[PDB]
Amino acid sequence: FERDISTEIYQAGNKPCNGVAGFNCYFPLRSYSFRPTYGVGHQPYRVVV
Amino acid sequence: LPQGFSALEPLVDLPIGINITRFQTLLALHRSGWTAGAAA
Repeated sequence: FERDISTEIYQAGNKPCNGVAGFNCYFPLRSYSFRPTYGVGHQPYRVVV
Repeated sequence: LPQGFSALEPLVDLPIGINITRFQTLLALHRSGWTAGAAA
């Protein structure tokens, strides 16, 4: 029951990411692949809890 | 601190659901610089 809204770059190594991706730095946010011509895996589902 | 027993009834159950790991209290100042009364 916690929402994460931090846009900080995840750091794996000892090199500071300085807000951008690079060596041992990756963007935590990834986009979906919702398309109507694909299978169930790419089909968006409206989930209400 | 006085010595005694005082019941503490619940007031508000707020479902915030966020991360909290630090806090800081607020203080109100009076302008006459600024002068603050005795408080603890």
